[PDB]
Amino acid sequence: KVYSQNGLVLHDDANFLEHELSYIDVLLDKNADQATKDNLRSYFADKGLHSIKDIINKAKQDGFDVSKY
Amino acid sequence: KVYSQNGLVLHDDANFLEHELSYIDVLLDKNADQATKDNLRSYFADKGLHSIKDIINKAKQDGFDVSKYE
Amino acid sequence: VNCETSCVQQPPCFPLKIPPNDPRIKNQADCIPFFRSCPACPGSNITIRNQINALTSFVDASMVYGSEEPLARNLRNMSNQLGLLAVNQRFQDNGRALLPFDNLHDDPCLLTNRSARIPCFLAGDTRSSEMPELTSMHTLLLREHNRLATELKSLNPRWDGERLYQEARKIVGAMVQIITYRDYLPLVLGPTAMRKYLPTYRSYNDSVDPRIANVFTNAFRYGHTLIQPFMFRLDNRYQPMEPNPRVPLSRVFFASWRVVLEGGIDPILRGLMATPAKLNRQNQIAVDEIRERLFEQVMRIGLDLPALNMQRSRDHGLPGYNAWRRFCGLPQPETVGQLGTVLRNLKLARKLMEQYGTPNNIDIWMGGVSEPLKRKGRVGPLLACIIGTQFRKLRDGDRFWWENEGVFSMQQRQALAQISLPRIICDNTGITTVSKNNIFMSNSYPRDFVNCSTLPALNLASWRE
Amino acid sequence: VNCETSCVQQPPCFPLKIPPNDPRIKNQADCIPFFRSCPACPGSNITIRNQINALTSFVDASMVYGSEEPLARNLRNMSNQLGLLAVNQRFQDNGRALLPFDNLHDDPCLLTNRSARIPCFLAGDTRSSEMPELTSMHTLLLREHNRLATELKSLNPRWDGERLYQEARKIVGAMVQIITYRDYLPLVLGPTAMRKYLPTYRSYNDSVDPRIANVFTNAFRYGHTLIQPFMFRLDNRYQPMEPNPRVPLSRVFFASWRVVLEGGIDPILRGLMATPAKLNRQNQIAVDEIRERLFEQVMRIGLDLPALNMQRSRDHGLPGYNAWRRFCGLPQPETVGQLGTVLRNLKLARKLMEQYGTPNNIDIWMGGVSEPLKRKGRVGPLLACIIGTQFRKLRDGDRFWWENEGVFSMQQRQALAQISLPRIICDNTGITTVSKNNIFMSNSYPRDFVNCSTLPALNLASWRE
Amino acid sequence: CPEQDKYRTITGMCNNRRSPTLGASNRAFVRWLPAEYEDGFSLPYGWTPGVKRNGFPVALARAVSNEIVRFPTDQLTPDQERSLMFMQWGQLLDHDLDFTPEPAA
Amino acid sequence: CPEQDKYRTITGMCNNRRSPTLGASNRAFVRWLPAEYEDGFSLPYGWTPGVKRNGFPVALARAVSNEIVRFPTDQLTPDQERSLMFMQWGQLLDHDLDFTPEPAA
Ligand SMILES: *[C@@H]1O[C@H](CO[C@@H]2O[C@@H](C)[C@@H](O)[C@@H](O)[C@@H]2O)[C@@H](O[C@@H]2O[C@H](CO)[C@@H](O[C@@H]3O[C@H](CO[C@H]4O[C@H](CO)[C@@H](O)[C@H](O)[C@@H]4O)[C@@H](O)[C@H](O[C@H]4O[C@H](CO)[C@@H](O)[C@H](O)[C@@H]4O)[C@@H]3O)[C@H](O)[C@H]2NC(C)=O)[C@H](O)[C@H]1NC(C)=O
Ligand SMILES: *[C@@H]1O[C@H](CO[C@@H]2O[C@@H](C)[C@@H](O)[C@@H](O)[C@@H]2O)[C@@H](O[C@@H]2O[C@H](CO)[C@@H](O[C@@H]3O[C@H](CO[C@H]4O[C@H](CO)[C@@H](O)[C@H](O)[C@@H]4O)[C@@H](O)[C@H](O[C@H]4O[C@H](CO)[C@@H](O)[C@H](O)[C@@H]4O)[C@@H]3O)[C@H](O)[C@H]2NC(C)=O)[C@H](O)[C@H]1NC(C)=O
Ligand code: HEM
Ligand code: HEM
Ligand SMILES: *[C@@H]1O[C@H](CO)[C@@H](O[C@@H]2O[C@H](CO)[C@@H](O)[C@H](O)[C@H]2NC(C)=O)[C@H](O)[C@H]1NC(C)=O
Ligand SMILES: *[C@@H]1O[C@H](CO)[C@@H](O)[C@H](O)[C@H]1NC(C)=O
Ligand SMILES: *[C@@H]1O[C@H](CO)[C@@H](O)[C@H](O)[C@H]1NC(C)=O
Ligand SMILES: *[C@@H]1O[C@H](CO)[C@@H](O)[C@H](O)[C@H]1NC(C)=O
Ligand SMILES: [Br-]
Ligand SMILES: [Br-]
Ligand SMILES: [Br-]
Ligand SMILES: [Br-]
Ligand SMILES: [Br-]
Ligand SMILES: [Br-]
Ligand SMILES: [Br-]
Ligand SMILES: [Br-]
Ligand SMILES: [Br-]
Ligand SMILES: [Br-]
Ligand SMILES: [Br-]
Ligand SMILES: [Br-]
Ligand SMILES: [Br-]
Ligand SMILES: [Br-]
Ligand SMILES: [Br-]
Ligand SMILES: [Br-]
Ligand SMILES: [Br-]
Ligand SMILES: [Br-]
Ligand SMILES: [Br-]
Ligand SMILES: [Br-]
Ligand SMILES: [Br-]
Ligand SMILES: [Br-]
Ligand SMILES: [Br-]
Ligand SMILES: [Br-]
Ligand SMILES: [Br-]
Ligand SMILES: [Br-]
Ligand SMILES: [Br-]
Ligand SMILES: [Br-]
Ligand SMILES: [Br-]
Ligand SMILES: [Br-]
Ligand SMILES: [Br-]
Ligand SMILES: [Br-]
Ligand SMILES: [Br-]
Ligand SMILES: [Br-]
Ligand SMILES: [Br-]
Ligand SMILES: [Br-]
Ligand SMILES: [Br-]
Ligand SMILES: [Br-]
Ligand SMILES: [Br-]
Ligand SMILES: [Br-]
Ligand SMILES: [Br-]
Ligand SMILES: [Br-]
Ligand SMILES: [Br-]
Ligand SMILES: [Br-]
Ligand SMILES: [Br-]
Ligand SMILES: [Br-]
Ligand SMILES: [Br-]
Ligand SMILES: [Br-]
Ligand SMILES: [Br-]
Ligand SMILES: [Br-]
Ligand SMILES: [Br-]
Ligand SMILES: [Br-]
Ligand SMILES: [Br-]
Ligand SMILES: [Br-]
Ligand SMILES: [Br-]
Ligand SMILES: [Br-]
Ligand SMILES: [Ca+2]
Ligand SMILES: [Ca+2]
Repeated sequence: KVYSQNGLVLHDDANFLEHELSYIDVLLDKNADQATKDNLRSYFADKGLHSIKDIINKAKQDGFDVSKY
Repeated sequence: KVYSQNGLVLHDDANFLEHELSYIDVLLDKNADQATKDNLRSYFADKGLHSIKDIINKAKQDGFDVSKYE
Repeated sequence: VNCETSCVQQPPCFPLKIPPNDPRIKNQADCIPFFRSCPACPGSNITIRNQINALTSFVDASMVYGSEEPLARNLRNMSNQLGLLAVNQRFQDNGRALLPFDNLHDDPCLLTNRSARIPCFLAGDTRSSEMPELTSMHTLLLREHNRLATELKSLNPRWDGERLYQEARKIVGAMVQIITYRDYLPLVLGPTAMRKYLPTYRSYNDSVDPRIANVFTNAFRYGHTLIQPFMFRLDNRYQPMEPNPRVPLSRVFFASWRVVLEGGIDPILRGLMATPAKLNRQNQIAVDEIRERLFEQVMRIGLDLPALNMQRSRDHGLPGYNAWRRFCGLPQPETVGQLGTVLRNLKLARKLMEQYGTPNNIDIWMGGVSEPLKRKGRVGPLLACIIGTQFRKLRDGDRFWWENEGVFSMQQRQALAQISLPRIICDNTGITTVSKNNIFMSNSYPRDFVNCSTLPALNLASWRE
Repeated sequence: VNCETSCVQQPPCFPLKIPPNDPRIKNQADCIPFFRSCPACPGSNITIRNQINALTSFVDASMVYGSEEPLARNLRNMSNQLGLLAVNQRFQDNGRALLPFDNLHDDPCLLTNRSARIPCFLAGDTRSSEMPELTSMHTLLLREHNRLATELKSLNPRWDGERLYQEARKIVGAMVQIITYRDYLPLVLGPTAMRKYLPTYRSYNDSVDPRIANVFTNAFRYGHTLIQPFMFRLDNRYQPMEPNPRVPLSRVFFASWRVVLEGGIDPILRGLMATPAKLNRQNQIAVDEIRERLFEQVMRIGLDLPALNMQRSRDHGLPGYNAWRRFCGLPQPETVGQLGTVLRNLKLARKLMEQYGTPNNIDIWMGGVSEPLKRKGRVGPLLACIIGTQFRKLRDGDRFWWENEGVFSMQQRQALAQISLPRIICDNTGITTVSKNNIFMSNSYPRDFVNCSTLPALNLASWRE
Repeated sequence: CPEQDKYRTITGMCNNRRSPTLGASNRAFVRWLPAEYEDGFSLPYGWTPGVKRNGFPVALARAVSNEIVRFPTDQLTPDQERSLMFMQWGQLLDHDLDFTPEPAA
Repeated sequence: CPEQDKYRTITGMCNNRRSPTLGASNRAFVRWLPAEYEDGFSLPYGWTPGVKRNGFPVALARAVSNEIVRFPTDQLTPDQERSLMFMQWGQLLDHDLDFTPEPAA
């Protein structure tokens, strides 16, 4: 949800978070163990993002630079 | 308001009441004082009935005999 | 889903399911109809659901005058300036007034004696026809209002209709307060609890919350254990009246025709004064006229008033017996042994634990009415706490309480203290022989009866202006 | 009508109007922005309006972990099984973690130092960036979680991430409970009130309602009287740090850039330990950095936090001073004389009566903070009652209270009793010199300081499995 | 609320001048205890098959009536010291205090 | 609520097993006293021009701040017996206890 105080939006869960970009790196790391990636895919699928194209695309829409992907 | 208890309608204010018929007779009584009638016209107009034709016609829709005004 | 004609559990229906070996309802795919009470905040997934009181909490005789401005006007005689309540225009009771008829499109009173074609009555509360004994009480108070207004007009001729109505209403309201708090409640709670929950009145306290608590709607149904299986009627010798002296209750629900055609309110009031109430006992809680045949004349199936009681407390999300015990400062039994001690009845305890598994889950009404009664009261300590606490709030939190400074003059208070229900009956009916104080304890004719002449009338001289 | 830019009174805006001769706002057609709190049941003309708490009332460290399952997950490091909270991926504080950045479309932190381009932080509560002192406390607890999880993984290697997270969280939660109830609240209430409102813990009581009362949201704002007009920062000699040692508060609201680029959390925490709080005095209630310049860098006009407090109490429909006094069993002054006696200050009484006309109308925060302070406490009797009662409820009504049987082992309880905020600071920062017990009273360097070496760490040996 | 009045309002409004809905009609009941519902906030116990209350099955209300409340009517005990008017005043009084509305058909 | 659990829920649900929303997030505050609104049920005092509370004008909150709360900052009185950490723990703690939401624009 959107948490609001004195007309200032203080958090919105709708938005991709910068620290979740480091999760994109783990998914593309070829030498990272398959259980770690499955857990992350499940994390991003609980949020309604099912492919890495859907993940990267949501980060971009939310204002992040994703040009190294 | 419709007041309801155990699937039984116990009162509905929408409906004309039998005792209000006796008010129709006071309005048609030619020798009844004009202050009394004004009070009643206001009572029936607060309910959204503005003429005696509209009053009698509402009593009819709500199941009463109004043939004795013919 | 029409909750009356379907057994599907879908909002707003919460039908009572039928156990395997039911004495009356053979088919387990049948149900007892039940509509969930209206929620205060419909559709919310934030609020904790709560229900609505349609009436004024105050003991203000709103059962006579109504709790909403359209009904309140509609109850009044608008054809003159005498400040009267409206009366029936088709029927009279040996010359005295009857309630006006209400107009419902599906009228349950018409379904009792089909041929008699006598509809339900209209009063300040919508339930006035539910049993004719109740109707008679409403009718009595209707007449008392009009008698007062008439006496006041005579006394103060320059008073307009609005003034007469209010003053009479204010008197009738005090009479209900006095009868309730002086005569009725001491016999509900017993002396110990009366002194604990209702100590002597001091003065209006604007910080006392006067609202009805949700639990009180269920707890005050203790009265269901007082109900006899018949309506008793008595002639002017206080003998049984021969057009059916003892009608079964399942033939009097909504039976407004009985008032109009079977001899008016006099026989019914005699019946109430001179017949004993039922006693609540642990093995004789409530009768089958309400447990098997509630409303059976006006409905597809007879209801079970006790069971409705219990379904309703769950509808209202009421905590169980031990939580209310704790609320009241009473010990909370955990084992069947301890519950046996609390009930002075191990057998009943075992039966309660078999139904509920823990005393924590016992529905408030069932636990309440199971408790042994306080000395000289007709509730146990749990119900006495809830009911006591409620009426304290209604008294101390009422700005118009009759004893509150400025509501009445000292002279008017002195005169109001002479009122009694027996006197009101003498003033407004053809009864000339009535119970001794206390009307609610007196129950045997003629041992407990006196002539109307012996009772002091209400003197309205201090209302002169 | 956008309540942030508009002075029209239309739901949901309740802008504070400007008095004729205002010292700061010359223009009386302007206003202070105010949005009415979200109602529980929007648009109802049956319910009495009430507001919503978006957080768990329990002292469960929900400011760290969140109060809702999407945020709570989003705060976790989901790239491994170590049970860690997520940390900043761009910045570190001399090698230690910072809170992750939140992503807001309209981010107020970016409006403080425009050129620094540092957004607000993400934490269990959404207000974490409001002042950098608060941010530092959030950051500290972030690190303490991850330190615990790390130590626990070492001790119990076969524990998965879910398990590590829960156990660390459970420890952090108890640490907040202990610091709050053992160290903080006694200094809030003073000993008399502590013994009255928070007697010795017995056990979990499942009948105690642990909700936050509406009035507590206003009453606990007593802390606004403690606020100093500057943020103080100190180097490792506890001397002023030369990139601005004493920043005015109106230049630190949402100033997350100060934490990331002006030397991390160490200087800020030193500042908090080695600087006094402001004393509440009846003539020196709250400073102009919050009374005139609240949030002025991120918003069209500086707010007035005291005034907001008072508008908010009316938004929430809170009764006035005398009603809360009565609730607490405290005398209720009616005259200016009596109010003077209660406040031990006739002058202030006169000023309050000139504003409000009766003590019945004094807004709860204003009356609360006006009261003379209890001995060795920082609130008067009224606020001590409300705040005391609140924390009693939160303790006795919390099934996971740290001392409740079954929550921790006896050994774990023994070890938890060694924890203190000073030690937590030693464990998670570059600070090697910290306050003596009690951290909240100790305030002067070096008189009141000790080396980290002297303090016992939390022993996790009884968490082995 | 008017500053001065002589009689009760019909609705009960303004009886309590500081909180003038208190005791008035068409308002929620007050709660003396927190409500206890199946789901925490609206569904009654008994609603969902198989869902217990505090670890025990919810008893059919009709079962409780059958097993505990039922008795043979010929065994009814008249109260020596209470009249049937005592029953009836309770119902009349209840009807001054509370009416809990339900949806119609 | 599960019959047996080892850790707190995030939301606070099920802390109290009999009434499991108690202390959980996104629920109404409890009221220790009846609310006091201009109209009985939703409008705050100060809303309607010229409407008094208990017989007296409502004081502008900013006026009350100006006249009672304002003081010269250079005269600030340090607390000899409390650190600024005492202030800051209070705010952190408040942020464990309550957050009252408002509509966004
Ligand atoms: C577990 O906690 C329960 C709740 O505890 C409250 O909060 C905790 C944190 C403590 O601060 C505690 O002191 C608090 O009470 C606790 O249950 C409570 O127990 C008390 C005492 O038994 C109950 O009070 C009694 O209430 C009844 C009913 O009236 C009350 O409610 C109405 C309506 O809200 C109000 O209008 C009243 O003013 C009351 O508040 C009273 O009839 C009764 O008083 C009468 O009798 C006593 C003694 O003879 C006289 O002194 C009085 O003058 C009266 O004549 C009490 O006031 C309380 O209702 C109840 N709360 C709940 C939620 O059940 C429980 O005992 C704790 N258990 C353990 C093992 O610790
Ligand atoms: C006018 O009526 C007011 C309402 O009174 C109640 O209703 C009437 C009908 C009677 O039944 C009456 O006896 C009822 O109490 C009345 O004000 C009430 O005053 C009492 C006593 O002062 C107040 O009780 C105190 O409450 C505080 C706060 O805690 C309460 O609330 C929380 C949550 O609701 C609960 O958790 C608690 O259990 C409490 O109920 C307590 O701090 C305090 O107890 C402590 O202090 C006393 C005094 O030193 C000690 O003896 C105790 O052991 C405790 O340490 C009391 O329980 C009550 O809040 C207040 N209510 C209102 C609505 O203001 C008022 O005094 C009446 N005036 C006159 C002149 O008659
Ligand atoms: C002739 C005597 C009585 C009835 C017939 C009768 C019937 C009902 C019914 C049908 C209900 C509703 C049941 C449901 O929950 O669906 C009901 C509720 C209440 N009662 Fe009953 N009752 C008769 C007699 C009494 C007596 C003597 C009472 C008290 C002394 C009494 C009380 C009440 C109350 C307070 C309710 C709840 C009302 C509400 O809507 O708030 N009744 N009764
Ligand atoms: C640096 C310290 C503090 C602030 C900056 C600050 C600011 C606020 C603001 C803006 C509000 C909202 C006001 C409104 O009604 O519009 C607010 C409310 C609350 N506070 Fe404040 N606060 C600072 C510091 C403290 C301290 C030290 C407190 C207590 C010891 C404290 C308490 C509170 C509380 C409880 C609230 C209400 C929270 C809610 O939303 O329920 N604050 N504060
Ligand atoms: C705004 O933020 C910038 C950082 O982006 C601050 O500039 C730094 O100031 C320090 C101390 O004066 C210097 O040592 C740095 O080298 C500066 N960095 C840059 C990139 O300029 C600036 O001082 C801040 N402004 C305010 C209002 O204090
Ligand atoms: C009104 O009162 C008059 C005189 O008492 C009576 O004749 C008339 O029938 C009454 N009407 C109603 C509807 O009560
Ligand atoms: C029905 O009412 C009539 C009067 O209309 C009466 O004579 C008859 O006996 C009544 N029937 C019953 C079932 O009592
Ligand atoms: C998770 O933890 C690993 C190991 O400590 C760390 O390298 C990484 O930055 C962390 N991820 C996040 C987003 O916190
Ligand atoms: Br009629
Ligand atoms: Br429903
Ligand atoms: Br609620
Ligand atoms: Br008559
Ligand atoms: Br029949
Ligand atoms: Br009924
Ligand atoms: Br009396
Ligand atoms: Br008595
Ligand atoms: Br009260
Ligand atoms: Br038995
Ligand atoms: Br029977
Ligand atoms: Br319980
Ligand atoms: Br007796
Ligand atoms: Br007896
Ligand atoms: Br007893
Ligand atoms: Br007197
Ligand atoms: Br007779
Ligand atoms: Br009598
Ligand atoms: Br505009
Ligand atoms: Br709004
Ligand atoms: Br002004
Ligand atoms: Br200006
Ligand atoms: Br409400
Ligand atoms: Br770290
Ligand atoms: Br800056
Ligand atoms: Br804040
Ligand atoms: Br786990
Ligand atoms: Br502790
Ligand atoms: Br102490
Ligand atoms: Br104290
Ligand atoms: Br409680
Ligand atoms: Br440093
Ligand atoms: Br700056
Ligand atoms: Br300042
Ligand atoms: Br702005
Ligand atoms: Br007051
Ligand atoms: Br005083
Ligand atoms: Br002075
Ligand atoms: Br002063
Ligand atoms: Br001290
Ligand atoms: Br001190
Ligand atoms: Br105190
Ligand atoms: Br250091
Ligand atoms: Br130390
Ligand atoms: Br310490
Ligand atoms: Br060390
Ligand atoms: Br109202
Ligand atoms: Br309740
Ligand atoms: Br509730
Ligand atoms: Br509640
Ligand atoms: Br089950
Ligand atoms: Br969870
Ligand atoms: Br409150
Ligand atoms: Br309220
Ligand atoms: Br309330
Ligand atoms: Br000044
Ligand atoms: Ca009433
Ligand atoms: Ca919390």
